[PDB]
Amino acid sequence: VHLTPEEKSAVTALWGKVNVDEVGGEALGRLLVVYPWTQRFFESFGDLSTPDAVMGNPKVKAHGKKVLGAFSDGLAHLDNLKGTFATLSELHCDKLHVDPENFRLLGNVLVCVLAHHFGKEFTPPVQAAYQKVVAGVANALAHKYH
Amino acid sequence: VHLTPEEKSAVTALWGKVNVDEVGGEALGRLLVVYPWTQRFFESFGDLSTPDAVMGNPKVKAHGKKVLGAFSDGLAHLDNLKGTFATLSELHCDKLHVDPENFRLLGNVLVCVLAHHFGKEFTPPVQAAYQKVVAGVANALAHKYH
Amino acid sequence: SPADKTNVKAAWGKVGAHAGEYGAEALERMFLSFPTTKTYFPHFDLSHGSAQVKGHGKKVADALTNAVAHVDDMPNALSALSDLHAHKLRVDPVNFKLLSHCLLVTLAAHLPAEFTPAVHASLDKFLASVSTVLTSK
Amino acid sequence: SPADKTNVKAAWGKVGAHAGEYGAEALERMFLSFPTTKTYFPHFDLSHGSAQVKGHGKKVADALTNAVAHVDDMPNALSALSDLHAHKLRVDPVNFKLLSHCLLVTLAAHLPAEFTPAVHASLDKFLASVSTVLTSKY
Ligand code: HEM
Ligand code: HEM
Ligand code: HEM
Ligand code: HEM
Repeated sequence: VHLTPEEKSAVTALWGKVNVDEVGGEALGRLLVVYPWTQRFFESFGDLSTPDAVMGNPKVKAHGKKVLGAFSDGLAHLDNLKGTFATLSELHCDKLHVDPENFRLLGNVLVCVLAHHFGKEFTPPVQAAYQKVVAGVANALAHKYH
Repeated sequence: VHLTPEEKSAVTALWGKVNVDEVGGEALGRLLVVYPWTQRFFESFGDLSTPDAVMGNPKVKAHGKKVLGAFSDGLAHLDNLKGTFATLSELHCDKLHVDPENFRLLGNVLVCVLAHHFGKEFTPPVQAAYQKVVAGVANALAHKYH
Repeated sequence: SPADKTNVKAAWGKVGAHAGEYGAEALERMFLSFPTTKTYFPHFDLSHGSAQVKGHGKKVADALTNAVAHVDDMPNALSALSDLHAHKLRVDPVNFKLLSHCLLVTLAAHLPAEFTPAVHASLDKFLASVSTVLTSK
Repeated sequence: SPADKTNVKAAWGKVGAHAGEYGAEALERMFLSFPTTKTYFPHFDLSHGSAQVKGHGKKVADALTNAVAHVDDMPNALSALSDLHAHKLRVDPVNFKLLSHCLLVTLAAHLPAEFTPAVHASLDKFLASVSTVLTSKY
C-alpha cells in the first residue's frame, strides 16, 4: 500500500493515541452487531444475543485486542503486508473459510470507530489514508483465496 | 493463479474451440444488458436502447474482440497476470474510472457465455478452473487502483 | 417488471422434471467453484454422485418453482426459508450471489435456446430478489 | 424494524441545522477516499471549502430528511431521484455503498453520543434501503 510521506505521518500520529486495549473490542463488537452473520465464527464466545451483551462480552474484548495488534503490525510494515499477514491468511482462508468480503467490512467498521473516538481530528484526508491501510490489510488477509 | 496440470489443459483445450471475435462481443453485449449502468462507459457506441440493438451493434462486437484478446494473453501467462494486465489496470483506473466490481461481473458473464456455447462440455470441474482464471484476471485489472 | 415475470415463468417452466438434476448440478458447481460454501454442509456426502446432494438439489429447485408461482408475494411465501437461512443458519449474503451464478450457468448449459440476453437479465433479477428475501432478516 | 425507524428518526433528528455541513463533509470524505467518484461531478470545485460541494451536500442531506419522514413509503417519495440517479446519471451501485459508509463516518465524528452500536446498525440498514430505491431501475 502506497502512502505519501504526509499520509504516513498522519496515520502514525493518530494511531499513537489509540487505546490498544479498547478499540479492537469496539470494532469487533460492532462487526458482530451490524453484520450478525459474522457471529457464526464466534459461537464459543458465549452471550451475543443483544448489542449490550456483545459489547460487554470479555472474549470479544480479548479477541478484539489481538485483531488490533495485527493491524498495528500492519502499520509498522506497510511495504510488506502480504508477508506480515501470511499465517493469518492461512488461518482465516484454509482453516476458518471466512468469506473475504467480511475482511472489507471489519476494516470499515474500524474506520467508523476511529471516527467515533477522534471526532473532528479524524479529518477527511486522515480517513482517506486509513481507507488505503484497511483495504491493504483486507487484501493481504485474502491472499490465500487468490 | 494456481491451476493443477489437469485444470490447465482442460482450460486450454476448451479455449481452442472459442471463436475469437464472436464470444467477446457476446460477453460484452450481455454485460451491457444484464448490468445497464455499464452503458455509461460506452455512450459513443451509439444505439444501446434494447437487447437486440446492443447485440447487433458493430462497436460492441469490435470492442468485444479486444477484450477477449486480452483474456487470451492472460491464459498464456497465468503465472504473471498482474504484469500482463499492468498497463490495462492503469487505463481502466486512471483514464476510464471503472469501478473494479465491474471486472468481476464481466468475468462471470463470460463464464455464462462459455456455458451457453458448450453445454454439457462446460462441466463443473471445467467451470471451477475458469472461475479461478476470471477471478485472477479481475484481481490483476484492479491491481493499479492500489 | 411485467416482462421479467413473463421471461422467468417461460424459462423456468421449461425446467419441468429436470428440477432436481439442475439444482444438484448447480450445487455441485458451487461446491467445486467456491469451496468455502462447503462449510454450511458439514454433515453431507459432497462427492460427485451423492444421493444427499441430489435430494437437496430437488428441494432448492422446488423452492424456486414456488418462488416463481408467488413472484408478487415472495416475502410471505419464502417466510420459513428466510427464518432458516438468515435466523438459524446465518448464511453470509455473498453465498447467494454464488449460488445464483451457478444456477444461471446450469440453465445456460441445459436450455441454450431459452437463455437469451433478455431472459438472462430477468433470471438474474429474479435470483437476486429471492436472495434478498432469504437473507432479509 | 420498528426499533430501526425509532433509532433513525432520533439520530437523524439531531442533525438539525448541521444537515448541509454533514452532507458536504460526507461528499468530501467520499471524493478523497474513493477518487473514482469525482468523475460524476465534471465541473465542480471539489476543494475543501467549496461552495458548490456545500450546496450539493445540503440537497443530499435534505433528501435524507425527506426519506426519514417517509420511511414506510420511500419508493414513492424518492421516485424522481431514482429517475435521476439510475436512468439519467447511470450511477454505479457500488458508489451508494461508498457514500453510505462516508455518511456513517461523518455521523460518528459529529454525534458520538448518538452513534451507539444499535443506532449504527439501524442507520446502515436505512441507507442501504435508500440506496436500493435510488438504483431500483436495474
Ligand atoms: C480484517 C482484519 C482481521 C485481522 C487483522 C484479524 C486478525 C486475527 C488474529 C490476530 C487472530 C488471532 C491470531 C492467533 O492468536 O492465533 C484472528 C483469529 C480469528 N479471526 Fe480474525 N482478523 C481479521 C478479520 C476477521 C474477520 C472479518 C473474521 C470474521 C468472522 C475473523 C474471525 C476470526 C476468528 C473466528 C478467529 C479465531 C480466534 C480463536 O479461535 O480464538 N477475523 N484474527
Ligand atoms: C475484465 C476484463 C476486461 C478486459 C480484459 C478489458 C480489456 C480492455 C481492453 C483491451 C481495452 C482496449 C485497450 C486499448 O486498445 O488501449 C479496453 C478498453 C475499455 N474498457 Fe475494458 N476490459 C475489461 C473490463 C471492462 C469493464 C468491466 C468496463 C466497463 C464497465 C470496461 C470499459 C472499457 C472502456 C470504456 C474502454 C474504452 C472503450 C472506448 O474506446 O470507448 N472494461 N478494455
Ligand atoms: C435461491 C437460493 C436458495 C434456495 C431456493 C434454497 C432453498 C432451501 C431449501 C428448500 C432448504 C431446505 C427446506 C427445509 O428443510 O425446510 C434449504 C436448506 C439449506 N440451505 Fe438453502 N436455498 C438457497 C440458497 C442457499 C445458499 C446460497 C446456501 C449457502 C450456503 C444455502 C444453504 C442451505 C443449508 C445449509 C440448508 C440446510 C439443509 C440441511 O441441513 O439439510 N442455501 N435451502
Ligand atoms: C444517499 C445517497 C444519495 C442521495 C440522497 C443523493 C441525492 C441527490 C440529490 C438531492 C441530487 C440533486 C437533485 C436535484 O436537485 O437535481 C442529486 C444529484 C446528483 N447525485 Fe446524488 N444522491 C446520492 C448518491 C449519489 C452517489 C453515490 C453519486 C455518485 C458517486 C451521486 C451523484 C449525483 C450527481 C452527479 C448528481 C447531479 C448533480 C449536478 O450536476 O447538479 N449521488 N443526488
